Amino acid sequence: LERVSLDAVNLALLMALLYCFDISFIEQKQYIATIHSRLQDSQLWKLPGLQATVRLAWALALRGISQLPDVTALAEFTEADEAMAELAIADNVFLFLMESVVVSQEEFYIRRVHNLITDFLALMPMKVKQLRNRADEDARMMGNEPPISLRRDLEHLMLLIGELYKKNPELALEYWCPTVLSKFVRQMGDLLPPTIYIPYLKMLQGLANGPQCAHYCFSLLKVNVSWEHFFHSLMLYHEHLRKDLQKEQDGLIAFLQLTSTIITWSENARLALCETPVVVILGLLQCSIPLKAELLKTLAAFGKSPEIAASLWQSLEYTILQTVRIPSGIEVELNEIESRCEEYPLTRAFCQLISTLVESSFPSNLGAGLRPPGFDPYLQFLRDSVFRFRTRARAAEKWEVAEVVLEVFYKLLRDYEPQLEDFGEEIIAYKPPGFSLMYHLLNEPMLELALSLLEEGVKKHLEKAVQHCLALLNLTLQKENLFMDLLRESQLVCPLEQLLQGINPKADNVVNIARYLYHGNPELAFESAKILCCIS
Amino acid sequence: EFLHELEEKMEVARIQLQIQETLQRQYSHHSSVQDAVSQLDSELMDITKLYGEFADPFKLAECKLAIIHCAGYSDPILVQTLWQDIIEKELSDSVTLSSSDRMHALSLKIVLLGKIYAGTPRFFPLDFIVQFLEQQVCTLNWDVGFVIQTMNEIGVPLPRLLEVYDQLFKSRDPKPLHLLDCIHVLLIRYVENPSQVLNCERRRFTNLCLDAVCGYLVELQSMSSSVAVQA
Repeated sequence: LERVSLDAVNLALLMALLYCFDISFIEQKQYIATIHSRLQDSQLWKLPGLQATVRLAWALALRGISQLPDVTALAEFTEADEAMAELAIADNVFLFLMESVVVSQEEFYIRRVHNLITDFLALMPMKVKQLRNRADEDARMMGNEPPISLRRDLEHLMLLIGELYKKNPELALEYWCPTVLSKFVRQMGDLLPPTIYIPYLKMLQGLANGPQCAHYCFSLLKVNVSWEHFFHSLMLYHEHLRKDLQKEQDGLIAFLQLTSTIITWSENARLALCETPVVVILGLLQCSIPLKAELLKTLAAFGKSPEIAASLWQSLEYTILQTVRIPSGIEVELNEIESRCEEYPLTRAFCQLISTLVESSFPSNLGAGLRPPGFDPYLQFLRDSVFRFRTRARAAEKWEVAEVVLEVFYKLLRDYEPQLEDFGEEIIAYKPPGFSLMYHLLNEPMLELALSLLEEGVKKHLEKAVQHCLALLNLTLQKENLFMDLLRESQLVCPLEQLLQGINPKADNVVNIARYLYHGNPELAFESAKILCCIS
Repeated sequence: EFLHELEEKMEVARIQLQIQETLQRQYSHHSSVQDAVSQLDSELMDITKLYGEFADPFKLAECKLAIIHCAGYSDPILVQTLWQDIIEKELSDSVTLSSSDRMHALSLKIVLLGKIYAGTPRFFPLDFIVQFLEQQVCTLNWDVGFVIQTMNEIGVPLPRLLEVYDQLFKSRDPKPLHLLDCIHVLLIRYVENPSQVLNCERRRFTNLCLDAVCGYLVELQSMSSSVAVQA
């Protein structure tokens, strides 16, 4: 195995080696004793990191084996174990674990490794404390990333957990299920050093995975560090940031990563976290921060399905409206959004939040007092966005923005119950988003952009974007008439002939659609089939 | 490039003239501190110098705004923050009887600055600004079209105003009774102005998503025509 450092192939052997050390009892222990001695000698090899790991692993196991005292009495702990293990840590035994874990016969590997990971907690705690204390003292109040990372062995361990456990909830549950891991978590919660603290937050996020695990993580902070302390930290940072006008980004990014993970996988609890991080998160968003996008993503997670959207909409409108001066024209409104949502992350976050809020509802006469009211200006903003999208950098990025946009557009189409008409209403008809949505769609890069999604089709994620493109076109055809007659007159800039020539004339889209009926995804095929009917 | 330098010069010089003119009107000033005028007439000045030294201390928000236009300073927060001050200052002087009087003065102040900036979207976010203005004026007597008319006068086109406004309409989850009314006034204002749009399907229209234009667009096409501007 030594005669491999990078070679991924090493992973194949880890199951055998992890389990082998696990079953040291089998060996004799004349043999085990000999290996132990040989390994201490073997500290000569820094170049082979993976030797260093495996040996360190053996030690983690050996300690347990020495439990039958014939062996243990014989040995002196400081010489026999701690000195060597410490040497291994120094020689990057944790780092390579992290690598094994990060770069994840799965059953054998997962089982054997999780046994490894756990052995380290229970048997090793002396080492953890030794390292933690070592780290706290070492740095002194221009540190380079390399200097920060040198001593970081404890944090690396936390990451080891994060990578290994992630997904896998199964494994993750072990932490939460009984109240030593649970001790481990409590212990980790205690480590105050900003870097340890941030990795602790990240590790827990990984642990939060199941709907079930997420629930425990909720309780962990709430009941037996509290959520309140967390928001407090965010609040404090906010003040420091603004009063002032990397370390913080690490901490904050972690704070958000964690809140996001749980809020997403939760239920009625969501409201509780919502009311509490909502107010604080809103305040943080006002500050520039690199981060803006991230809080928007978290905010979105908080947004509830029901009526009690209102606090969120106000925050958003207020948070676009506040600085901007709006003339009585449209452009000034666009400017408000453009000024605030300066960078790419800001926009993507914004889109996710908006997608969520627009899902099914918002307040009447929104923006009243400050500006011409209503939802319409937000859709105009998308002109800035998906108009632009075509000229992304970075396909992955373009797709990232395009998708939220399609989902929003589709939602707005569903947003009005067309059926009531075919088989203060006026005001309601004015307020719904379906109106501005149709207006923009008719604006022929708008139609084109939607159309190109169809022309160029097929990772799986991209496939979804395609389905949405079709579904939207179908929806438009079905109710194109409704908009022109009923909706447009009420609420009575301009009209239709443009999309048709382009869809109908322009042929490639028609042919592409034809090809789609066959290709399995029923959503794409069934919809493609419907469209041609609508076009005809 | 000579032209480049010349035009920038003309712009900056103009600003000083404006600042200079205001200094006369301002009553916060002392005649003996003539030195400022001497400085103004004397030479072109650094933009930051003009901004920091003059605009902020003499609270000439309009000037500050125009200056940042030339600079082309995009930062929306700062731009918006400046706008907030201008609006707030306006409130101070007002007394109420002059709801109409202030109405005019307010429109007057906005239109002037608006004409200079309106070409660029950063200082004049039409989208952001319109509501802001409505909200401000809201604590005043109202006639529909008062807000939008200023933007039209500002130099904003009917077509530009329409799309953004419509977006504001549909975009907002809410009541926006105000927006509906104003847009109603806008459409009425627009149709009469060009002969192109003119006639009957309209009178019925009392702003809703019963967009007369929207219906028109569906059938014929989106192609309104060239931009229409107020004469």
